[PDB]
Amino acid sequence: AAPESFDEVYKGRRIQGRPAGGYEVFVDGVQLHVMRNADGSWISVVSHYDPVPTPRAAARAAVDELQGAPLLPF
Amino acid sequence: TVRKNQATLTADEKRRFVAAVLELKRSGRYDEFVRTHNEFIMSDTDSGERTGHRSPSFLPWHRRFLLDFEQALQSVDSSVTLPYWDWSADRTVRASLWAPDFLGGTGRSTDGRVMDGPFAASTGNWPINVRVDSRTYLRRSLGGSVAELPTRAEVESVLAISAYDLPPYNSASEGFRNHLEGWRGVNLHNRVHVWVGGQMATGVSPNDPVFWLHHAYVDKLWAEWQRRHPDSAYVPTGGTPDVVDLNETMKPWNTVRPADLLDHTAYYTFDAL
Ligand SMILES: [O-][O-]
Ligand SMILES: [Cu+2]
Ligand SMILES: [Cu+2]
Ligand SMILES: [Cu+2]
Ligand SMILES: [Cu+2]
Repeated sequence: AAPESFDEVYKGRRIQGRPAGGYEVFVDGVQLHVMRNADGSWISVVSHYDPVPTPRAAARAAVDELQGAPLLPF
Repeated sequence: TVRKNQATLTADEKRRFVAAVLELKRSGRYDEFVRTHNEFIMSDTDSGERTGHRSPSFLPWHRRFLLDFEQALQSVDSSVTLPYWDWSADRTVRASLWAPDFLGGTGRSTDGRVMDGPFAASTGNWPINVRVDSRTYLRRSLGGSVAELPTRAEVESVLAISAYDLPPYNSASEGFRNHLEGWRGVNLHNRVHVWVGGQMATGVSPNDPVFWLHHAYVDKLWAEWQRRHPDSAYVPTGGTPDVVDLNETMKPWNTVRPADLLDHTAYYTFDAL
Protein backbone atom coordinates (compact mmCIF):
# COMPACT_ATOMS: atom_id res chain seq x y z
CA ALA A 1 0.00 0.00 0.00
CA ALA A 2 1.52 3.34 -0.99
CA PRO A 3 2.08 6.17 1.39
CA GLU A 4 -0.40 9.04 1.50
CA SER A 5 0.03 12.08 -0.69
CA PHE A 6 1.45 15.28 0.74
CA ASP A 7 1.79 18.96 -0.21
CA GLU A 8 3.65 21.59 1.83
CA VAL A 9 6.07 24.47 1.57
CA TYR A 10 9.37 23.36 3.07
CA LYS A 11 12.25 25.87 3.33
CA GLY A 12 10.42 28.13 0.86
CA ARG A 13 9.91 25.40 -1.74
CA ARG A 14 6.82 23.50 -2.71
CA ILE A 15 7.18 19.77 -2.20
CA GLN A 16 4.46 17.39 -3.35
CA GLY A 17 4.16 13.59 -3.20
CA ARG A 18 1.52 11.26 -4.56
CA PRO A 19 0.99 7.58 -5.31
CA ALA A 20 1.52 6.87 -9.00
CA GLY A 21 7.45 3.13 -9.99
CA GLY A 22 4.89 3.58 -7.31
CA TYR A 23 5.18 7.09 -5.98
CA GLU A 24 6.02 10.53 -7.44
CA VAL A 25 7.65 13.52 -5.74
CA PHE A 26 7.96 17.06 -7.12
CA VAL A 27 10.05 20.04 -5.95
CA ASP A 28 8.59 23.29 -7.32
CA GLY A 29 6.81 21.25 -9.97
CA VAL A 30 9.91 19.37 -11.15
CA GLN A 31 9.79 15.63 -10.66
CA LEU A 32 12.36 14.14 -8.29
CA HIS A 33 13.35 10.47 -8.66
CA VAL A 34 12.58 8.66 -5.44
CA MET A 35 12.76 4.97 -4.55
CA ARG A 36 11.46 2.75 -1.77
CA ASN A 37 13.68 0.18 -0.06
CA ALA A 38 12.50 -3.28 1.02
CA ASP A 39 12.46 -2.19 4.70
CA GLY A 40 10.03 0.67 3.88
CA SER A 41 12.57 3.49 3.91
CA TRP A 42 12.98 5.93 1.01
CA ILE A 43 15.79 7.65 -0.87
CA SER A 44 15.98 10.21 -3.67
CA VAL A 45 18.47 10.60 -6.50
CA VAL A 46 20.07 13.45 -4.54
CA SER A 47 20.37 11.37 -1.35
CA HIS A 48 20.59 7.91 -2.84
CA TYR A 49 22.78 6.29 -0.18
CA ASP A 50 20.91 7.69 2.82
CA PRO A 51 17.63 6.04 3.73
CA VAL A 52 14.95 8.13 5.41
CA PRO A 53 11.60 6.91 6.63
CA THR A 54 9.03 8.47 4.26
CA PRO A 55 8.75 10.09 0.83
CA ARG A 56 8.15 13.44 2.49
CA ALA A 57 11.41 12.93 4.39
CA ALA A 58 13.11 12.22 1.04
CA ALA A 59 11.62 15.37 -0.51
CA ARG A 60 12.75 17.43 2.48
CA ALA A 61 16.24 15.87 2.26
CA ALA A 62 16.30 16.96 -1.40
CA VAL A 63 15.37 20.52 -0.56
CA ASP A 64 18.10 20.52 2.10
CA GLU A 65 20.61 19.17 -0.45
CA LEU A 66 19.71 21.70 -3.13
CA GLN A 67 20.35 24.82 -1.00
CA GLY A 68 17.87 26.71 -3.09
CA ALA A 69 18.98 25.45 -6.48
CA PRO A 70 16.41 24.48 -9.09
CA LEU A 71 16.06 20.78 -9.60
CA LEU A 72 16.69 19.54 -13.14
CA PRO A 73 14.30 16.90 -14.49
CA PHE A 74 15.72 13.36 -14.73
CA THR B 1 48.85 -3.26 -13.02
CA VAL B 2 49.14 -2.48 -9.27
CA ARG B 3 46.45 -0.57 -7.40
CA LYS B 4 48.09 1.40 -4.60
CA ASN B 5 46.82 3.01 -1.44
CA GLN B 6 46.34 6.71 -2.29
CA ALA B 7 48.31 7.63 0.82
CA THR B 8 51.41 6.04 -0.77
CA LEU B 9 51.45 7.72 -4.18
CA THR B 10 54.50 9.73 -5.16
CA ALA B 11 54.06 13.36 -6.18
CA ASP B 12 54.69 12.18 -9.78
CA GLU B 13 51.98 9.52 -9.64
CA LYS B 14 49.47 12.06 -8.18
CA ARG B 15 50.29 14.50 -10.99
CA ARG B 16 49.85 11.84 -13.64
CA PHE B 17 46.61 10.47 -12.25
CA VAL B 18 45.08 13.97 -12.02
CA ALA B 19 46.17 14.85 -15.55
CA ALA B 20 44.67 11.63 -16.91
CA VAL B 21 41.35 12.21 -15.15
CA LEU B 22 41.20 15.81 -16.43
CA GLU B 23 41.83 14.63 -19.97
CA LEU B 24 39.01 12.10 -19.82
CA LYS B 25 36.83 14.99 -18.63
CA ARG B 26 38.00 17.34 -21.40
CA SER B 27 37.42 14.82 -24.14
CA GLY B 28 33.83 14.06 -23.04
CA ARG B 29 34.50 10.48 -22.00
CA TYR B 30 34.33 11.08 -18.25
CA ASP B 31 30.77 12.31 -18.21
CA GLU B 32 29.47 9.12 -19.80
CA PHE B 33 30.68 7.09 -16.84
CA VAL B 34 28.69 9.49 -14.63
CA ARG B 35 25.63 8.96 -16.84
CA THR B 36 25.90 5.16 -16.87
CA HIS B 37 26.19 5.01 -13.12
CA ASN B 38 23.15 7.24 -12.58
CA GLU B 39 21.08 5.22 -15.03
CA PHE B 40 21.80 2.09 -13.01
CA ILE B 41 21.24 3.81 -9.62
CA MET B 42 17.87 4.91 -10.82
CA SER B 43 16.84 1.53 -12.29
CA ASP B 44 18.15 -1.02 -9.75
CA THR B 45 15.18 -1.68 -7.47
CA ASP B 46 14.61 -4.16 -4.59
CA SER B 47 11.55 -5.75 -6.19
CA GLY B 48 12.51 -5.81 -9.86
CA GLU B 49 15.61 -6.00 -12.03
CA ARG B 50 18.76 -5.05 -10.15
CA THR B 51 22.29 -5.24 -11.36
CA GLY B 52 24.65 -2.50 -10.27
CA HIS B 53 23.34 -1.93 -6.70
CA ARG B 54 21.36 -3.53 -3.88
CA SER B 55 22.03 -6.98 -5.34
CA PRO B 56 24.79 -9.60 -5.39
CA SER B 57 26.20 -8.16 -8.59
CA PHE B 58 27.00 -4.86 -6.80
CA LEU B 59 30.56 -6.04 -6.38
CA PRO B 60 31.40 -7.57 -9.80
CA TRP B 61 29.47 -4.72 -11.52
CA HIS B 62 31.53 -2.05 -9.83
CA ARG B 63 34.67 -4.08 -10.44
CA ARG B 64 34.00 -4.10 -14.19
CA PHE B 65 32.95 -0.39 -14.13
CA LEU B 66 36.20 0.56 -12.43
CA LEU B 67 38.13 -1.56 -14.97
CA ASP B 68 36.48 0.29 -17.80
CA PHE B 69 37.44 3.58 -16.16
CA GLU B 70 41.04 2.42 -15.44
CA GLN B 71 41.47 1.32 -19.04
CA ALA B 72 40.28 4.70 -20.21
CA LEU B 73 42.83 6.36 -17.90
CA GLN B 74 45.51 4.07 -19.29
CA SER B 75 44.59 5.05 -22.86
CA VAL B 76 45.68 8.55 -21.88
CA ASP B 77 48.70 7.62 -19.67
CA SER B 78 49.66 3.92 -19.60
CA SER B 79 51.40 4.29 -16.22
CA VAL B 80 48.28 5.30 -14.35
CA THR B 81 46.28 2.88 -12.23
CA LEU B 82 43.37 3.49 -9.87
CA PRO B 83 44.44 4.15 -6.30
CA TYR B 84 42.29 3.20 -3.35
CA TRP B 85 41.15 5.16 -0.33
CA ASP B 86 41.23 3.18 2.92
CA TRP B 87 38.71 5.39 4.71
CA SER B 88 39.16 3.30 7.88
CA ALA B 89 42.69 4.64 8.17
CA ASP B 90 42.59 7.99 6.40
CA ARG B 91 39.54 9.19 8.19
CA THR B 92 39.92 12.95 8.65
CA VAL B 93 39.73 16.05 6.46
CA ARG B 94 43.53 16.32 6.99
CA ALA B 95 44.27 13.19 5.00
CA SER B 96 46.67 13.90 2.18
CA LEU B 97 43.89 12.69 -0.14
CA TRP B 98 42.14 15.99 0.34
CA ALA B 99 45.19 18.17 -0.26
CA PRO B 100 45.32 20.70 -3.11
CA ASP B 101 47.83 18.51 -5.04
CA PHE B 102 45.42 15.57 -5.15
CA LEU B 103 41.63 15.78 -4.83
CA GLY B 104 41.25 19.13 -3.04
CA GLY B 105 39.37 19.54 0.19
CA THR B 106 35.90 19.99 1.62
CA GLY B 107 33.44 22.54 0.28
CA ARG B 108 32.88 25.96 1.75
CA SER B 109 29.93 26.14 4.10
CA THR B 110 27.66 28.45 2.17
CA ASP B 111 27.08 26.38 -0.99
CA GLY B 112 29.35 23.34 -0.55
CA ARG B 113 31.70 24.51 -3.32
CA VAL B 114 35.14 22.93 -3.37
CA MET B 115 37.60 25.81 -3.56
CA ASP B 116 40.99 24.15 -4.05
CA GLY B 117 42.68 21.27 -5.86
CA PRO B 118 42.56 20.43 -9.56
CA PHE B 119 38.79 19.78 -9.61
CA ALA B 120 37.67 23.09 -8.10
CA ALA B 121 35.15 24.83 -10.34
CA SER B 122 37.34 27.96 -10.51
CA THR B 123 39.99 26.10 -12.47
CA GLY B 124 37.64 25.83 -15.43
CA ASN B 125 38.63 22.17 -15.74
CA TRP B 126 35.81 20.34 -13.96
CA PRO B 127 32.35 21.35 -15.14
CA ILE B 128 29.55 19.31 -13.55
CA ASN B 129 27.41 18.47 -16.60
CA VAL B 130 25.58 15.24 -15.77
CA ARG B 131 23.53 16.36 -12.84
CA VAL B 132 20.21 16.53 -11.03
CA ASP B 133 20.97 19.44 -8.62
CA SER B 134 21.31 22.17 -11.22
CA ARG B 135 24.56 23.62 -9.87
CA THR B 136 27.63 23.06 -12.05
CA TYR B 137 30.50 23.07 -9.54
CA LEU B 138 31.96 20.19 -7.51
CA ARG B 139 30.56 20.16 -3.98
CA ARG B 140 31.55 18.32 -0.81
CA SER B 141 30.80 18.56 2.90
CA LEU B 142 33.22 16.13 4.50
CA GLY B 143 31.68 14.78 7.68
CA GLY B 144 28.62 17.05 7.31
CA SER B 145 25.68 14.62 7.07
CA VAL B 146 27.19 11.73 9.06
CA ALA B 147 29.74 12.19 11.74
CA GLU B 148 32.24 9.38 11.19
CA LEU B 149 33.74 7.15 8.54
CA PRO B 150 33.72 3.40 9.29
CA THR B 151 36.47 2.15 11.58
CA ARG B 152 38.77 -0.81 11.09
CA ALA B 153 36.89 -2.77 13.80
CA GLU B 154 33.66 -2.15 11.89
CA VAL B 155 35.21 -3.29 8.63
CA GLU B 156 36.54 -6.39 10.35
CA SER B 157 33.10 -7.38 11.59
CA VAL B 158 31.76 -7.24 8.02
CA LEU B 159 34.77 -9.11 6.66
CA ALA B 160 33.97 -11.89 9.20
CA ILE B 161 30.59 -12.61 7.59
CA SER B 162 30.89 -15.95 5.79
CA ALA B 163 27.93 -15.90 3.32
CA TYR B 164 28.54 -13.81 0.19
CA ASP B 165 24.88 -12.87 -0.11
CA LEU B 166 21.50 -14.35 0.84
CA PRO B 167 17.93 -14.39 -0.40
CA PRO B 168 16.14 -12.15 -1.09
CA TYR B 169 19.35 -10.79 -2.65
CA ASN B 170 18.48 -7.12 -2.14
CA SER B 171 18.81 -4.25 0.31
CA ALA B 172 17.13 -6.41 3.02
CA SER B 173 19.63 -9.22 2.83
CA GLU B 174 21.88 -10.58 5.51
CA GLY B 175 25.34 -11.58 4.36
CA PHE B 176 28.59 -9.95 3.32
CA ARG B 177 27.55 -8.06 0.18
CA ASN B 178 24.72 -6.08 1.80
CA HIS B 179 26.74 -5.34 4.93
CA LEU B 180 29.64 -4.04 2.79
CA GLU B 181 27.23 -2.10 0.56
CA GLY B 182 25.74 -0.78 3.77
CA TRP B 183 21.96 -1.11 3.68
CA ARG B 184 22.07 -3.34 6.78
CA GLY B 185 24.33 -3.18 9.80
CA VAL B 186 27.07 -0.77 10.80
CA ASN B 187 27.25 0.46 7.17
CA LEU B 188 30.45 0.72 5.18
CA HIS B 189 30.06 1.79 1.53
CA ASN B 190 26.85 3.86 1.71
CA ARG B 191 28.04 5.79 4.75
CA VAL B 192 31.24 6.86 2.93
CA HIS B 193 29.17 8.37 0.16
CA VAL B 194 27.05 10.22 2.73
CA TRP B 195 30.20 11.37 4.57
CA VAL B 196 31.71 13.01 1.51
CA GLY B 197 28.46 14.76 0.64
CA GLY B 198 28.03 16.91 -2.45
CA GLN B 199 27.70 14.94 -5.68
CA MET B 200 29.19 11.85 -3.96
CA ALA B 201 25.91 11.55 -1.98
CA THR B 202 23.80 11.47 -5.17
CA GLY B 203 23.18 9.13 -8.14
CA VAL B 204 25.74 11.16 -10.13
CA SER B 205 28.40 10.34 -7.55
CA PRO B 206 31.18 9.64 -10.11
CA ASN B 207 31.18 13.40 -10.67
CA ASP B 208 33.67 13.44 -7.79
CA PRO B 209 36.98 11.69 -8.65
CA VAL B 210 37.00 10.27 -5.10
CA PHE B 211 34.22 7.93 -6.31
CA TRP B 212 36.84 5.76 -7.99
CA LEU B 213 39.16 5.63 -4.97
CA HIS B 214 36.19 4.77 -2.69
CA HIS B 215 35.03 1.91 -4.95
CA ALA B 216 38.62 0.72 -5.46
CA TYR B 217 38.82 0.19 -1.68
CA VAL B 218 35.37 -1.48 -1.58
CA ASP B 219 36.75 -3.70 -4.31
CA LYS B 220 39.82 -4.44 -2.22
CA LEU B 221 37.59 -5.41 0.70
CA TRP B 222 35.85 -7.96 -1.53
CA ALA B 223 39.31 -9.39 -2.33
CA GLU B 224 40.15 -9.54 1.37
CA TRP B 225 36.83 -11.21 2.15
CA GLN B 226 37.66 -13.86 -0.41
CA ARG B 227 41.01 -14.52 1.26
CA ARG B 228 39.20 -14.84 4.60
CA HIS B 229 36.57 -17.22 3.22
CA PRO B 230 38.12 -19.29 0.46
CA ASP B 231 35.27 -21.78 0.96
CA SER B 232 32.63 -19.16 0.11
CA ALA B 233 31.73 -17.77 -3.29
CA TYR B 234 29.34 -15.65 -5.28
CA VAL B 235 25.68 -16.50 -5.04
CA PRO B 236 23.14 -17.02 -6.46
CA THR B 237 24.25 -19.76 -8.81
CA GLY B 238 21.34 -20.11 -11.19
CA GLY B 239 17.70 -19.46 -12.01
CA THR B 240 17.06 -16.33 -9.87
CA PRO B 241 14.60 -13.84 -11.42
CA ASP B 242 15.72 -10.21 -11.58
CA VAL B 243 19.20 -10.93 -10.14
CA VAL B 244 22.42 -11.71 -11.97
CA ASP B 245 23.38 -15.29 -11.22
CA LEU B 246 27.05 -16.37 -11.26
CA ASN B 247 27.18 -17.34 -14.93
CA GLU B 248 24.71 -14.79 -16.29
CA THR B 249 26.00 -11.76 -18.20
CA MET B 250 25.67 -8.23 -16.83
CA LYS B 251 24.39 -5.03 -18.38
CA PRO B 252 25.56 -2.74 -19.84
CA TRP B 253 28.45 -4.78 -21.25
CA ASN B 254 26.42 -7.97 -21.83
CA THR B 255 29.61 -9.93 -22.54
CA VAL B 256 30.87 -10.57 -18.99
CA ARG B 257 29.51 -12.52 -16.03
CA PRO B 258 30.17 -12.36 -12.28
CA ALA B 259 32.19 -15.58 -12.83
CA ASP B 260 34.65 -13.67 -15.02
CA LEU B 261 35.29 -11.02 -12.38
CA LEU B 262 35.70 -12.98 -9.16
CA ASP B 263 39.47 -13.22 -9.47
CA HIS B 264 40.88 -9.70 -9.57
CA THR B 265 44.41 -10.95 -10.23
CA ALA B 266 43.53 -11.58 -13.92
CA TYR B 267 43.38 -7.76 -14.22
CA TYR B 268 45.42 -6.15 -11.38
CA THR B 269 46.98 -6.81 -7.98
CA PHE B 270 47.09 -4.69 -4.84
CA ASP B 271 50.14 -3.17 -3.23
CA ALA B 272 49.34 -5.46 -0.31
CA LEU B 273 46.54 -7.90 0.29
O1 LIG C 1 27.35 3.01 -5.50
O2 LIG C 1 27.87 4.30 -5.95
CU1 LIG D 1 27.53 2.50 -8.18
CU1 LIG E 1 16.63 5.19 -7.22
CU1 LIG F 1 29.40 3.75 -4.36
CU1 LIG G 1 41.90 -21.82 5.91
